[PDB]
Amino acid sequence: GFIAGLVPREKSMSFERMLFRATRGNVFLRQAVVDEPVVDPVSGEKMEKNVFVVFYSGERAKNKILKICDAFGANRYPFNEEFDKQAQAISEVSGRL
Amino acid sequence: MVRFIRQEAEEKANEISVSAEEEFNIEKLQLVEAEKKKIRQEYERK
Amino acid sequence: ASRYWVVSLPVQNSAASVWNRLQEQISKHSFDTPLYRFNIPNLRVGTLDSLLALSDDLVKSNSFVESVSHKIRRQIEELERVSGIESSSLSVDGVPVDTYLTRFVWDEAKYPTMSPLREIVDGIHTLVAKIEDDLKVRVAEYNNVRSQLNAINRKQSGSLAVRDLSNLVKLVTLLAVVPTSYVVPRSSKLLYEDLYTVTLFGRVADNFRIAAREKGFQIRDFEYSSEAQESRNQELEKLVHDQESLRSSLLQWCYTSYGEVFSSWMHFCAVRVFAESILRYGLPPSFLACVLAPSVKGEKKVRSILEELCG
Repeated sequence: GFIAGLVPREKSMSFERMLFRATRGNVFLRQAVVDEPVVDPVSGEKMEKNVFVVFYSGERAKNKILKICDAFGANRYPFNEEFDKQAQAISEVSGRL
Repeated sequence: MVRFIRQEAEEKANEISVSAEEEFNIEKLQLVEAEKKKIRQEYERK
Repeated sequence: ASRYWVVSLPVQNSAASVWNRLQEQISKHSFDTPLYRFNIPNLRVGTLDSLLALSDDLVKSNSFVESVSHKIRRQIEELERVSGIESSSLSVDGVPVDTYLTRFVWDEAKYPTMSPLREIVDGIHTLVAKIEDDLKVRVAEYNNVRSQLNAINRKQSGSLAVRDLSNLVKLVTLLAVVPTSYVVPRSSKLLYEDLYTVTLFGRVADNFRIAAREKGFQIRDFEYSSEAQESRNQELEKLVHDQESLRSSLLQWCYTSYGEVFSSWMHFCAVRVFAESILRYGLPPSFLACVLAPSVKGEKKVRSILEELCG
């Protein structure tokens, strides 16, 4: 399964603490640097939130991971299979903004 | 681990394929029994 | 009863230092811990769907365990005779509770499906659903007995407000006037004594009224006929029989249900431990954990031993 999303840098400990058994030791989330506060999807004031992509195994585990990512509120966008498509989408979003 | 689960899903697909093959073999046996019944039918008619 | 007291220890990192150390010669066992248990592997390796189902139904298993414990405790308390069961008397997995954890023979195809863990979760859910029928039957039997027992033998013993026909004297009426001369043959004394009788006769209603309720002592209410008192006694015998049934035979049934619920809770705990191990170790069924009931310092020692694999 795909667990593409985001995990805030400030809330990294909370994300790691929650659903620890769900990760099962074979799922690793590559959190973004988030040195500059990433603009929230709804908040223009922005916040120090990172982006992390994990691996989803199990339907209930994937649903819980998605719910936790949604509750996190970090700057999250769907991750395309090809990195080039994701980069093009990022460029288009930046231009539109 | 994860590769084991993926191989398990692939083996489940292969098992569905094998069950479909067995069901098709049983259906073919029933169909050729019906074909023998039909052959006996028009054979007795002839 | 006893809450779940099994540490989630994977096969690679068991309860003790070494995986085999959990079975015997454990660092926990150095503190006299009786921790010793094993798990019967499933036929095939469970899929991620099984782990997801276990994660989702952890709350459901907690609810089922709470229901089982509450039902067993209430059954033991109310009947007042089902508490006689013990760890060996309950015979979880055909063994005492300490040996029940060490006995994985109940993980066969009999109660569980013995299929991949996905089917095992469904089997455990079906077992819990079947166990709920035991609590329903116990509640129904308790209601029926309480209705029966309170129905009869709850009245008085005669010559009183209720059930005074049993102490009746059998022109005269059931009065039992508790704290008369006329043309009527008042020279008589009824045998309505537990109370006392007064001089009265049925030839004159005035004399009977004077001797029963006109003034002074009041006439006590009674069952219409002595046959009503006999029927009340028979119903009291039947109610005592029903209460004794609920307190002895239904109590034994409740003790058997409590043993079955303990076995089901042990099986569910084993399934949960297998899921936790699959999370913390290889997916195929493999466990080397142990289950016991030590003290708080014993739990601290177990945590010190198993800090290598902690949640």
